[PDB]
Amino acid sequence: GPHMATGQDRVVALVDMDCFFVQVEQRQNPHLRNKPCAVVQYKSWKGGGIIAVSYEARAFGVTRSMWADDAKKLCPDLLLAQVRESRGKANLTKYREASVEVMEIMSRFAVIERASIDEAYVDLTSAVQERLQKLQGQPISADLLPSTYIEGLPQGPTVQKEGMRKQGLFQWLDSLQIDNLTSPDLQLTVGAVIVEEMRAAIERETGFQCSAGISHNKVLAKLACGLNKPNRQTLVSHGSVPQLFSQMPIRKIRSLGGKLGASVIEILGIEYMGELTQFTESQLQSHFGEKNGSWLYAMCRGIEHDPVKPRQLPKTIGCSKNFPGKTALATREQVQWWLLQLAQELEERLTKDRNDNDRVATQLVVSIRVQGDKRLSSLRRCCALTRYDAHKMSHDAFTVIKNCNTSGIQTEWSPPLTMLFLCATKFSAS
DNA sequence: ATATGACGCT
DNA sequence: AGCGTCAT
Ligand SMILES: Nc1nc2c(ncn2[C@H]2C[C@H](O)[C@@H](COP(=O)(O)NP(=O)(O)OP(=O)(O)O)O2)c(=O)[nH]1
Ligand SMILES: [Mg+2]
Ligand SMILES: [Mg+2]
Repeated sequence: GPHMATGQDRVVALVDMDCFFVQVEQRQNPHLRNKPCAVVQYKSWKGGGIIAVSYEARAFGVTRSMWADDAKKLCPDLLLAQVRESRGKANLTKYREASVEVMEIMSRFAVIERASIDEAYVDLTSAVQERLQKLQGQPISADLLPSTYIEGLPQGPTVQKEGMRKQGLFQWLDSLQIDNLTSPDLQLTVGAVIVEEMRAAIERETGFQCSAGISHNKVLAKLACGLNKPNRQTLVSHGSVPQLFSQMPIRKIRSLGGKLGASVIEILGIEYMGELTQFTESQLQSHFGEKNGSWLYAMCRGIEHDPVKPRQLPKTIGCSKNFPGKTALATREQVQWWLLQLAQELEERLTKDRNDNDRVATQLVVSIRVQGDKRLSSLRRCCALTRYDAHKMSHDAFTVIKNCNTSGIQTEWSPPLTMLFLCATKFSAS
């Protein structure tokens, strides 16, 4: 009871850029701003595949993984920016560089864990602590939180969004107790003040807008972030969890969006996160494993312990290209030439990485997919990465996969390869 | 014909 | 080491 863990020790935030690749292209091309527009890869087959969609375009039903030609049917004025194509493949350098702009600003405020090209978690516990004494028991004005939503408020005894937002924020602040600086709700509030600052600095110094979640762990902060996208941040308190989880589909929680989430729903016969609280931890472990059972028992009560790992840089550097359908590679000459094209991009990203970040990869993973296989990878092999030489890396990669060719004729390659993937890993300081 | 990054299991 | 899962 007095020994009941509530998982309120940390203040964690998740910051995620709004339609990130679109904003990168809209900063560069002012004609795309404030318009329905999308970012697409390639062009020939059906206009290219969309990977990012402005909010103006989303209102017409344009989505990620839509073909651009089909998107034009939903939204005929849709504007398109195409990903740079280098050596016959996608080249994401502009967005990787834009991403570093954002990560470097966020890193001024606290320890960040890079979670993707466009989002990072941040552990605000320390900054909240020190910011709490410098404030010296002085109230927190609603002016310090001009874009914050308090999840679950307003409640109890306007028709417009901004009015609802301020009303819930007012109720939250009014009930706030400067409670020996130990109140978890006060800590979250101060955390939300800092995230307003971080988000203002990102937008001032890059032009990019973002959303954020603020809570006590990573799962709740990431969930919170998406509740009021775009250009807003959301505070999810410990006390908001029972109502929030009571109608929250299980698949919306990070790591439950795939097979494990489906077997939770199937084996237990439930739909929503809160229904997990009925079961004992042993029950959950017996269904889902000791690790998963423990994680689910705490998570459905809003408790989660994955730490914000101090990592601002990716741990692997990789490039890949799919060869779908008729384009599947069928000759040894084709396979060799695309391993070279991949190896050449990889070399120039590794070389820039070593200069920027004082490290060298030591392992090259080669990964191929053969025609007629539903998996991301059909086969994965490794070799030593001793030199950043594109010809050496592609030739080495060919060596470790060449035995996979079950072709009697020497020039041909069967079964045809529908994917090549080169990934550099196992870094050491340089 | 929906590039590429982190991590668990064995 | 190699394969499977989950995600943006
Ligand atoms: N090459 C490639 N890039 C992708 C893919 N999916 C996403 N991206 C790229 C493009 C994305 O812009 C970027 C970040 O992914 P999100 O945060 O999930 N979506 P966004 O930031 O656009 O919108 P909002 O966050 O407001 O919902 O990663 C993909 O399948 N392939
Ligand atoms: Mg985003
Ligand atoms: Mg994201």
